[PDB]
Amino acid sequence: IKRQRMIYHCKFGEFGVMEGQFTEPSGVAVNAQNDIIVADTNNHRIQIFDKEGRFKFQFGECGKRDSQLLYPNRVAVVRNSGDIIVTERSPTHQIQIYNQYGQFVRKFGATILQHPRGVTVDNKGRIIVVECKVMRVIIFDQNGNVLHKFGCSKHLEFPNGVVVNDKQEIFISDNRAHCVKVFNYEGQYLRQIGGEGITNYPIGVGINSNGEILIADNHNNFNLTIFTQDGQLISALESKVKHAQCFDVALMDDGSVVLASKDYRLYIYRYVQLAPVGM
Repeated sequence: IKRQRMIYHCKFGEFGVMEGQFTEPSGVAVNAQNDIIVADTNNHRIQIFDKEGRFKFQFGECGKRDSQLLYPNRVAVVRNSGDIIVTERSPTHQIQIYNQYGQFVRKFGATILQHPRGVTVDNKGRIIVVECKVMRVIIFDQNGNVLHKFGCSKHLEFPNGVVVNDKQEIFISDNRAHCVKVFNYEGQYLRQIGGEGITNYPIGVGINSNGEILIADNHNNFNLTIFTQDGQLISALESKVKHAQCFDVALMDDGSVVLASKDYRLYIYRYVQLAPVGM
């Protein structure tokens, strides 16, 4: 399976505690304006940048009080409102909601969650959370009500990412299963996408505005493999560079994907030709 070569056109970040610097970019998400939202874990803050990697603003500070965060890992965006969903690591296993201006909205799930490892929001505003160490998926509404939850220790081994479509299907990247596992809101395993030799050791999963499923991995260089929701292989790319441990990926509309890694940086990769104007 040959893949097209891809190279990032933008990279930003460096070690630090100041604006635009990171300690650990554990989570990344993108809003409707293509702004890049990042969970800077050891700085207990969320940083927002424009589609070009330029710093816009930050919110959150170490603490356990409204507007404060404690080891934030992972973020998602409510597309229609610009609201930012944040999850806090195991110790403070809960989620928080901030609006597009960084104003605190609410927090909940501290007595429900345990090991949040992935989060996303569907087109109806529902918040989907996937947990490891106990393989479980929890679904909440904007107000913090548990709409449903199901275990999945029979189909998941090292969940590390999740996206959803508009037909109540949950796509979870499974690092040790070398693929993405698909389930429905009832918790039924439906099918898998990718597999050994195609999507080895996925580090995350993303979904296109076109509904395509993007599976990323850093097994021998950074690789991106694109599939339809039914599991049909459409494209395959690879970077000529091996990155530092990669934490998460997020899709931008315009054929781009953002990668967050342990080297205190985020890289933006073009995974499809933008086509000439007029064509």
